[PDB]
Amino acid sequence: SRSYPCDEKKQNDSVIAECSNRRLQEVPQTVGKYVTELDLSDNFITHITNESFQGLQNLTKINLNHNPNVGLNITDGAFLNLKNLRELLLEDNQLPQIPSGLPESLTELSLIQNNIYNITKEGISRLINLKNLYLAWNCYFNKVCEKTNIEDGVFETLTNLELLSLSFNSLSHVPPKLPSSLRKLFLSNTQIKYISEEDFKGLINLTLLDLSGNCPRCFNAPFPCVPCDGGASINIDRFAFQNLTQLRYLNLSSTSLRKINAAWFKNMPHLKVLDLEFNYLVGEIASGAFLTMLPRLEILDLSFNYIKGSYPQHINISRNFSKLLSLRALHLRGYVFQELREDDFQPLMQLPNLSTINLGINFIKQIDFKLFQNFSNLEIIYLSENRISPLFEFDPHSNFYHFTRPLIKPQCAAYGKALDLSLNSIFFIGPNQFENLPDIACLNLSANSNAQVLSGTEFSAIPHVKYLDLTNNRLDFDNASALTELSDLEVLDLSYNSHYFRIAGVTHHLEFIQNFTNLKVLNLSHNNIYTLTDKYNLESKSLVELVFSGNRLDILWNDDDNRYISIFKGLKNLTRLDLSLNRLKHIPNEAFLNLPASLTELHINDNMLKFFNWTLLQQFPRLELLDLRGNKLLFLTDSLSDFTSSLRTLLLSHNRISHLPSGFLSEVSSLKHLDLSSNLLKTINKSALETKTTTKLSMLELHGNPFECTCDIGDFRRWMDEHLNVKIPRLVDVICASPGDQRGKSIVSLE
Amino acid sequence: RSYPCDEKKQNDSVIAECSNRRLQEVPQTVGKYVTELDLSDNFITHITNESFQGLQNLTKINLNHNPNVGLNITDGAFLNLKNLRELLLEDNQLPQIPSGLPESLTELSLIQNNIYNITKEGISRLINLKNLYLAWNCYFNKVCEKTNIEDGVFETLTNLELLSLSFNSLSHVPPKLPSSLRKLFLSNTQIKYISEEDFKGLINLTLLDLSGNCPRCFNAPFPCVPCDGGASINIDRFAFQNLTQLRYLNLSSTSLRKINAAWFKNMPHLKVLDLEFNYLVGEIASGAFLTMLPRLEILDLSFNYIKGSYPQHINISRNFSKLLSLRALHLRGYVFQELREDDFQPLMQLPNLSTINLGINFIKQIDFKLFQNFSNLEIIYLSENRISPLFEFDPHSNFYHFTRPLIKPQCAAYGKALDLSLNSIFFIGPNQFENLPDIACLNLSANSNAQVLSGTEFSAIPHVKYLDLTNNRLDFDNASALTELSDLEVLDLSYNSHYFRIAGVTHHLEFIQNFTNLKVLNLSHNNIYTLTDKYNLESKSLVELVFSGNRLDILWNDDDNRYISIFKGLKNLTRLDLSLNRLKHIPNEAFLNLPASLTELHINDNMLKFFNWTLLQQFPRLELLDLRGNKLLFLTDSLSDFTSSLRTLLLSHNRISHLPSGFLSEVSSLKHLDLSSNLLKTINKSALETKTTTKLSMLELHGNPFECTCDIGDFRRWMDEHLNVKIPRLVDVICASPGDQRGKSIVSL
Ligand SMILES: *[C@@H]1O[C@H](CO)[C@@H](O[C@@H]2O[C@H](CO)[C@@H](O[C@@H]3O[C@H](CO[C@H]4O[C@H](CO)[C@@H](O)[C@H](O)[C@@H]4O)[C@@H](O)[C@H](O[C@H]4O[C@H](CO)[C@@H](O)[C@H](O)[C@@H]4O)[C@@H]3O)[C@H](O)[C@H]2NC(C)=O)[C@H](O)[C@H]1NC(C)=O
Ligand SMILES: *[C@@H]1O[C@H](CO)[C@@H](O[C@@H]2O[C@H](CO)[C@@H](O[C@@H]3O[C@H](CO[C@H]4O[C@H](CO)[C@@H](O)[C@H](O)[C@@H]4O)[C@@H](O)[C@H](O[C@H]4O[C@H](CO)[C@@H](O)[C@H](O)[C@@H]4O)[C@@H]3O)[C@H](O)[C@H]2NC(C)=O)[C@H](O)[C@H]1NC(C)=O
Ligand SMILES: *[C@@H]1O[C@H](CO)[C@@H](O[C@@H]2O[C@H](CO)[C@@H](O[C@@H]3O[C@H](CO[C@H]4O[C@H](CO)[C@@H](O)[C@H](O)[C@@H]4O)[C@@H](O)[C@H](O[C@H]4O[C@H](CO)[C@@H](O)[C@H](O)[C@@H]4O)[C@@H]3O)[C@H](O)[C@H]2NC(C)=O)[C@H](O)[C@H]1NC(C)=O
Ligand SMILES: *[C@@H]1O[C@H](CO)[C@@H](O[C@@H]2O[C@H](CO)[C@@H](O[C@@H]3O[C@H](CO[C@H]4O[C@H](CO)[C@@H](O)[C@H](O)[C@@H]4O)[C@@H](O)[C@H](O[C@H]4O[C@H](CO)[C@@H](O)[C@H](O)[C@@H]4O)[C@@H]3O)[C@H](O)[C@H]2NC(C)=O)[C@H](O)[C@H]1NC(C)=O
Ligand SMILES: *[C@@H]1O[C@H](CO)[C@@H](O[C@@H]2O[C@H](CO)[C@@H](O[C@@H]3O[C@H](CO)[C@@H](O)[C@H](O)[C@@H]3O)[C@H](O)[C@H]2NC(C)=O)[C@H](O)[C@H]1NC(C)=O
Ligand SMILES: *[C@@H]1O[C@H](CO)[C@@H](O[C@@H]2O[C@H](CO)[C@@H](O[C@@H]3O[C@H](CO)[C@@H](O)[C@H](O)[C@@H]3O)[C@H](O)[C@H]2NC(C)=O)[C@H](O)[C@H]1NC(C)=O
Ligand SMILES: CCOCc1nc2c(N)nc3ccccc3c2n1CC(C)(C)O
Ligand SMILES: CCOCc1nc2c(N)nc3ccccc3c2n1CC(C)(C)O
Ligand SMILES: *[C@@H]1O[C@H](CO)[C@@H](O)[C@H](O)[C@H]1NC(C)=O
Ligand SMILES: *[C@@H]1O[C@H](CO)[C@@H](O)[C@H](O)[C@H]1NC(C)=O
Ligand SMILES: *[C@@H]1O[C@H](CO)[C@@H](O)[C@H](O)[C@H]1NC(C)=O
Ligand SMILES: *[C@@H]1O[C@H](CO)[C@@H](O)[C@H](O)[C@H]1NC(C)=O
Ligand SMILES: *[C@@H]1O[C@H](CO)[C@@H](O)[C@H](O)[C@H]1NC(C)=O
Ligand SMILES: *[C@@H]1O[C@H](CO)[C@@H](O)[C@H](O)[C@H]1NC(C)=O
Ligand SMILES: *[C@@H]1O[C@H](CO)[C@@H](O)[C@H](O)[C@H]1NC(C)=O
Ligand SMILES: *[C@@H]1O[C@H](CO)[C@@H](O)[C@H](O)[C@H]1NC(C)=O
Ligand SMILES: *[C@@H]1O[C@H](CO)[C@@H](O)[C@H](O)[C@H]1NC(C)=O
Ligand SMILES: *[C@@H]1O[C@H](CO)[C@@H](O)[C@H](O)[C@H]1NC(C)=O
Ligand SMILES: *[C@@H]1O[C@H](CO)[C@@H](O)[C@H](O)[C@H]1NC(C)=O
Ligand SMILES: *[C@@H]1O[C@H](CO)[C@@H](O)[C@H](O)[C@H]1NC(C)=O
Repeated sequence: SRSYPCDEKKQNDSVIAECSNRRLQEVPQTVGKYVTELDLSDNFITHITNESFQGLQNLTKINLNHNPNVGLNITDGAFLNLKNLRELLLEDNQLPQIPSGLPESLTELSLIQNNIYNITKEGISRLINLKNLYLAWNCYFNKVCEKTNIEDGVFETLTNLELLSLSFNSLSHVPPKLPSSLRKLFLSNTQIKYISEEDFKGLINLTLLDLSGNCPRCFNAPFPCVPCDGGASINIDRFAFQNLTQLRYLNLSSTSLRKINAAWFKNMPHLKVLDLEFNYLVGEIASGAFLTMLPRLEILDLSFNYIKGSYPQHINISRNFSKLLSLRALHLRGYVFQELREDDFQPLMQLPNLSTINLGINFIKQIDFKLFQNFSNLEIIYLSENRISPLFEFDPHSNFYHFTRPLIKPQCAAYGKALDLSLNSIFFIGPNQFENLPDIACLNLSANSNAQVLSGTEFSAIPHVKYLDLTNNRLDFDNASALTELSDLEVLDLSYNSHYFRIAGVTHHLEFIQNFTNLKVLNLSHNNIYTLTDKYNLESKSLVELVFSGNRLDILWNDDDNRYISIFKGLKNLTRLDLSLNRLKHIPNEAFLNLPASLTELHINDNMLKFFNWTLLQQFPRLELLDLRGNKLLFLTDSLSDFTSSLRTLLLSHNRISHLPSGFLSEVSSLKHLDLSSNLLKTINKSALETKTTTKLSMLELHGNPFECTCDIGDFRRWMDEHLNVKIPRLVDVICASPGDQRGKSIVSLE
Repeated sequence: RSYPCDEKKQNDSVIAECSNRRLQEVPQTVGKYVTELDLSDNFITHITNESFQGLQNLTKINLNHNPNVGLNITDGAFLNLKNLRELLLEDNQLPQIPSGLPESLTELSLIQNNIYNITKEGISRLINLKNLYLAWNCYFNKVCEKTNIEDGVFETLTNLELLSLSFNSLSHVPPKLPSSLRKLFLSNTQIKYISEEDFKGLINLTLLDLSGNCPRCFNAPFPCVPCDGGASINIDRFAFQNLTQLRYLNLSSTSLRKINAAWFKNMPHLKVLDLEFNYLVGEIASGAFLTMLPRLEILDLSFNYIKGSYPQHINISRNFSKLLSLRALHLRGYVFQELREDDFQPLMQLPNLSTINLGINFIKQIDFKLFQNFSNLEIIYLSENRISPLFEFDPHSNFYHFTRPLIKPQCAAYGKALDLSLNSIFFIGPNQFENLPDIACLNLSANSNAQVLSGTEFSAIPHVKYLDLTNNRLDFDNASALTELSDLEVLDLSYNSHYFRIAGVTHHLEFIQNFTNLKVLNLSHNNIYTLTDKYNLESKSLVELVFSGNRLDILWNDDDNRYISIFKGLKNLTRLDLSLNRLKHIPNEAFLNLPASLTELHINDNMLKFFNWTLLQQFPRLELLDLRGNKLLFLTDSLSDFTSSLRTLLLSHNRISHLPSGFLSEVSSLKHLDLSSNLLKTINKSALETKTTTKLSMLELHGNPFECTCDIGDFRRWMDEHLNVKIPRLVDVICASPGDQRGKSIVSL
């Protein structure tokens, strides 16, 4: 009664089947009859018939995206027997037509990324319960494809349709006879040059309209882009939006706009998000009558409207920006200007809820920082990727014109006001650099090629920084007072500052670490640390997590050198230590015993350990997680229970373990998760996993072992049957390497 | 075929390379004709009379690093070897010098062991010794004993030329050294004092190494023990008075604060003087000793900085003008802020001075015009400063500095070289390079340069032929970039991915077409995936393009036609590196647009599941094709249909499962075929069918999971019948199955 090939998972009172990416040649007939959702994506399935899903009474969702994985044949009426089927994902299946006889019960159908150039009544009109219909990306770029034929009135019978996406197809015109139930209409990149008055006239419920990419701005496009003749603007009739009273979202990115008709927004009192990226609106940004029409606008994106070849001294912001009373975020990337002056952002300064200013990628050379102070509620000052100095490749489910990840890492932003100056050229922080700023909590100085010696005075003007990112610089740690002016500092990321650390002959000082009363997380990764000056030990009463990966503990803990034997011992509060990627072949016993007894989580993965002393776990009574993945370990103790009472997770994947000793699991009651995958186990003896006492083992990973599928595997097979509480994932990847004829088969399948 | 060793005859020598082979004992299958034998890095734990008992022809044995994961040698184990000359026993954890070693020995190496007693019984009867290495037996924080040197132990060694006792605790120079000595290494031996009598007899001495005695310990990257109070080594006035032939003196890290000029009174041929890691800032300023060295060619004064001191200027004595033969001056780690023209006046008088090394000095500013006032200056090494817009240790290498060239020989070969790497010249202004000499070789690597090169930046040094701009942030937004360098031949733009990764900014590589002499171009690791307006790279001159570590997977995406001819315009190209481009497949049209001139094509380390072999028809000059590290499972039936120029095919680290009939005899042009690390059970006779004999030379097959049954017999016969065909490391060509033959070489059955 152990499910195969799928993995069943409890989700919200129901069981779903995860069966994706398992090299399945066809729909498995062993799917649990009670499953409500079935993910069969990324397999090699080529055929779907009315026999594929028999008996699955309560199946509401099927994902068949990407079959076969590098044409899916679906018979007429194949899904008709599934009475509860609501959502059917058929993306990236090379479909030539919409499948015939789709179930009337469908509320969601996705046919994205196929070869469908004809939307017919035979295919669609009978699907009267459809709410969401995705037909995007069937004909686009330089793909060899036909222009899309939309049968007249095909969508007319879809009276519950709320979302229609037709983006990235050749449409030429907005389809007539759209149902008035529509809430979201996606028509991006459809080669529509003209929007008439009758196009959207009857869509009184529309909350989103996407017309982006029609008459695109094609200069420097990272895709094959074809402009309207002459690079003309999209042509939107004066009355084209007169009846869209409920509109909240309007995307007009890359429509080659030079002029925004203010009348378009006359009847849109709820417009909340306006996307105007990749146009030619520098003029409109400066004057902009339309800006007076949007008192409820929360997000305005005007990025990449730069004038080709133009590098003006200043940005020109209309006084009418002051009329955007509800504005929360303003995105002004790729405007391109040399200098940000205080008077230039005047109109923005009285906006009550404006919390985000995004000025990335403007080649700004200099800024008058005191201006941000004159704002009302600024939480995020994003100035990444400028020139500031001292003193299919496109995801069809993502935004096409910008990334959607947060501007600031949420862990950093959570502390408070953020200033992102990453990817600039602040190579030196002088006495006055950070004066007249707001109370910054989150400061990003990553990749500024800063080579200075932090001395303890640089951040004095912003003394309440909690999270400081100084990664990817070339910092010279030659002063024990470095960063000490930041008394409340909790997170310090110093990753990738290896420049000076790798030079044996210069001085290196890390003693400043001990000064902080509140420092919790310190990342020293990829710094090539192998030698320190005078003080060889890291010390801190507060530090909870140290990432020391990508350094040279192999040199630090070299047998002929005693000096670094206690390097981490003074981190009394430490619970997480990452020692991965340190080229470790062995850890001296005395060095290992000098690791903080307070550790709950220890990572030594991706080294070259040929040796591990399991006995030393006796000195780590709080240790819960031990990660030894990706080493060269051959040996497993048979006495683990004598060495730990606390270990919950033991990760041993990608090692050279070929034998599981008798009584390995005996009396280790704490162990919940054992990962032995990608090792050299040929079998598992009865006595290996046997126990008399209580065991809370709930996960055992074994995939990627060269199992011997003779009768010697019978005992473990029996053990699997008697322990269904113990999940073994990727059973299709738990594979017989022998005998010659049983090769490639799952061990779960054997007479 | 030799097993397990790889035996090769080289100019009146026969060498068996048997190293790193997991050997558990000395093989009895060594060829009798073998002279030099390398058994290093195996698991041999025992050496006896029986071990080499069959081999009387051995002149050289290397047993270093055995066993890799202590080596036991019986008394007289090597004694029956009459021709044994060189014996290498390094890193074997030997507790003593092996007893009964053969008197025929001329070189013996006991480096990196546990030997703490140097005795007559072990050494004194080895009369023919020239080179004796005993270094690194007791050092740093190793648990070990003081070295005992039995009185007169070296006295019978009257042919001894080289003696190395470095990194052992000696405390004194051993007495009664043979006068035949040419080189004496005594580094890091805790010798505080040098008397007049210590080197008295050594009339033939050309090298003396006394480094690391009374060391300078501040910031040492090793366990370092200073003399009491950090005092200097104590060298008597007359200590060197008889060292007439000396060419090399190493006094690095001996805590010298003073050099006695009289040390060099009788030393007229001294050539290399090493004074690193001392406290010689004062002597560098005065330096009476500088008058005593007319034939000195190399002088290393690196890392003599005063602790905590950061002076404005370097103080060079006028006496430096007396070093008329000086060729290289090394002044790293002196530490000063500014170099003025007047500070180097004494050096400008030196007729042959060709290298100045000022690395790691934290220099802020340089008056570059000073470099014009040198006649023979060929290397100006200013790497790793602060210039801005205007066991852990190899016992066989130098301990105090790296020995590699300061500047790549390929760069320096063009002429006067200037290395400004690892500085802060983040943009080049109009006057940055004025008053420089005529530079042929320029390194600007790692300067955080983010500027848009515009065609004027290098006008003052227009004859640069090799330009290294790696590891910067260059913004290629101008089509005239670098065009002022008419004679440019090698251009390295590796690791400037900063702006290439941003889609929204413009990217311009059109400048490549403007050079008439550009031969080699390195565009590696730039993450290039989009270009502005011009999608093609063009050059009539370019011979080599390195495009590794970019995004050809995106450039050659199925839905995009724009980059289909990206390399077509490189008409002279013979070598193209497309490695690390995340390629799952290459569009047929894209591959056909690769330059027909190609002789060498690397597509290694991608993710290719497919390769159209027929497309090789359009490459008549193709000789090397590198397809290593992909996912390929399919070879073409008939390869000679598609190529006749192919000399080398590298298919290792793929998923190849069967070899089509006729493959191994198919291509008359093929010499080297690499099938190592694939998925092979056998090579069938079908594949070995021969109308005509193969020109094959090398065939790599190691790492394949061969099944070992009577069906390989047909391949074994082919192995025996073709010996012109070299198949390397047969001990790693190994049966995977069945269990009894598992782990064994296919030649064993
Ligand atoms: C023009 O501008 C308009 C308005 O901004 C853009 O419209 C957005 O389009 C994007 C991309 O299609 C939409 O983002 C996607 O939304 C899907 C629906 O999410 C809804 O429901 C889920 C849960 O049911 C909620 O969590 C969510 O808040 C919504 O209520 C998501 O399923 C998508 O996420 C999935 O895919 C992404 C990308 O692979 C993964 O990262 C996720 O993990 C997940 O698997 C995705 O978030 C967005 O909803 C649209 N906005 C609105 C308001 O509808 C246009 O994209 C833009 N035009 C172009 C061409 O750029
Ligand atoms: C220098 O080193 C530091 C310290 O390690 C790194 O910063 C940490 O980065 C890790 C990721 O590697 C962060 O851990 C992840 O954080 C996410 C936090 O999500 C928050 O909100 C969610 C709900 O949305 C909550 O569940 C959660 O409590 C948080 O409040 C999690 O989503 C992640 O969990 C997922 O992945 C991990 C494996 O990576 C699994 O363990 C989880 O089960 C789950 O699958 C994860 O926890 C961590 O928060 C960062 N710490 C800080 C202080 O920022 C730096 O990235 C590193 N610098 C460099 C350059 O590498
Ligand atoms: C104090 O200063 C003195 C004077 O400079 C230093 O003396 C040098 O010491 C180094 C390091 O031991 C010597 O370098 C080694 O020389 C060996 C001898 O090679 C000679 O003969 C070979 C032919 O076999 C010639 O090719 C060569 O030109 C020489 O004539 C080499 O065999 C060594 O190379 C081997 O090991 C290295 C490193 O692993 C590899 O790179 C090579 O591939 C090779 O396998 C090595 O180069 C040097 O000879 C000494 N100088 C002189 C003139 O004798 C002291 O080292 C220094 N003290 C300290 C402690 O630094
Ligand atoms: C950007 O890309 C460029 C161009 O590829 C790189 O520059 C080249 O780097 C390679 C090293 O990978 C250099 O090739 C090497 O040259 C050495 C010097 O050759 C001299 O001596 C040989 C024989 O004595 C002569 O044939 C030659 O004329 C020279 O006089 C060789 O010793 C090396 O040989 C090694 O490889 C070959 C097989 O390829 C073997 O036969 C050898 O046994 C040995 O293993 C090698 O050929 C090359 O010289 C460089 N070219 C230039 C113009 O500098 C840059 O490194 C790269 N930049 C970055 C950052 O990666
Ligand atoms: C400080 O600024 C730097 C530079 O902008 C920020 O680095 C960027 O961080 C983001 C978020 O982690 C990275 O994007 C992510 O990459 C991962 C792995 O590729 C991907 O899985 C995510 O979906 C996301 O795309 C981005 O690569 C990185 N940029 C660079 C050049 O390093 C950093 O986050 C900032 N730090 C703080 C505290 O905000
Ligand atoms: C310009 O300056 C840069 C920075 O100094 C030079 O880079 C350095 O190049 C040397 C020579 O290749 C590297 O040393 C070598 O490394 C290889 C690979 O690890 C090793 O096999 C060799 O034995 C040798 O140690 C060195 O790592 C590298 N330094 C850095 C920081 O990249 C560059 O060579 C200079 N260019 C020219 C043309 O002189
Ligand atoms: C050859 C270097 O010896 C030690 C050293 N390390 C550093 C360092 N990490 N940074 C420095 C920054 C400015 C000036 C001097 C130094 C410096 N220095 C020089 C000095 C100030 C004399 O210690
Ligand atoms: C969002 C930018 O779009 C195009 C662009 N690319 C670059 C570039 N690679 N570098 C620049 C350097 C200085 C000033 C402007 C630019 C620039 N610019 C701006 C402009 C001068 C208008 O082309
Ligand atoms: C479908 O769901 C019902 C509960 O609504 C459940 O009783 C029934 O067993 C399920 N059918 C199958 C075949 O599992
Ligand atoms: C500002 O935001 C708050 C909620 O965060 C909202 O209640 C208020 O109406 C907003 N003010 C304006 C001017 O829209
Ligand atoms: C660190 O730098 C400050 C400011 O330059 C200086 O006052 C202090 O002496 C330095 N601390 C040291 C040398 O450890
Ligand atoms: C140790 O870490 C815990 C959890 O982060 C924290 O509450 C405590 O303040 C730390 N101890 C000290 C002494 O800072
Ligand atoms: C493991 O550690 C213990 C010290 O607790 C030591 O006695 C034992 O020798 C170690 N095992 C090995 C083989 O290093
Ligand atoms: C060395 O090898 C001999 C066998 O020739 C053995 O008898 C002796 O015990 C070994 N000595 C040591 C200490 O290993
Ligand atoms: C040593 O040198 C002096 C000359 O400086 C000479 O008188 C004496 O004979 C020499 N001794 C030897 C051993 O040659
Ligand atoms: C300088 O080197 C040249 C060889 O190019 C040589 O003729 C001359 O003797 C050298 N001069 C001195 C003073 O060593
Ligand atoms: C140039 O070098 C000569 C020695 O050849 C020296 O006498 C003179 O002072 C130098 N001139 C300058 C301007 O440094
Ligand atoms: C490149 O830069 C130079 C100097 O600014 C300028 O004159 C020229 O117009 C530029 N070339 C272009 C934009 O192609
Ligand atoms: C082709 O390359 C070689 C250099 O390897 C050169 O001799 C020849 O001039 C090049 N062809 C042209 C047109 O530059
Ligand atoms: C290989 O390329 C040739 C074009 O010359 C084409 O005819 C053939 O179909 C291609 N083979 C494959 C499998 O793509």
